[PDB]
Amino acid sequence: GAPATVAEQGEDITSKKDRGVLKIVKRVGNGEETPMIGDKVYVHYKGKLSNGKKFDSSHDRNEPFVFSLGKGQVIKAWDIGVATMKKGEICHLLCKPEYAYGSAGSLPKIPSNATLFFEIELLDFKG
Repeated sequence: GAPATVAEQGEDITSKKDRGVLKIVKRVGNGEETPMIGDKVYVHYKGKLSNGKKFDSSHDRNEPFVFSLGKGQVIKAWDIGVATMKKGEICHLLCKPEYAYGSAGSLPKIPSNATLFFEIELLDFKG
């Protein structure tokens, strides 16, 4: 639910504390278990524009999005967000354009200066 709640109540998980990435845990992850930079991460996810319209989802293909954590292969908010996640955890990220696609956007999906809302589930990670 509610991007306005992530805004009001979320945790600022940026080192800068500029509120560019804000998080709320929706399901508590298992172990106190998290990837490190370089680990292979498998996520399921949904991306909404702040008009609620969904621009991209791993549930459309039914295919986990896989990547190397911490290597800039994804937007900054994901390298950041996912590094704070435990295995099995679902969270909600409100992300400022600064940590997403800036004032360039990623057309045609994402217009310029867009605040993005993600639901990311960390399914698994490997070394």
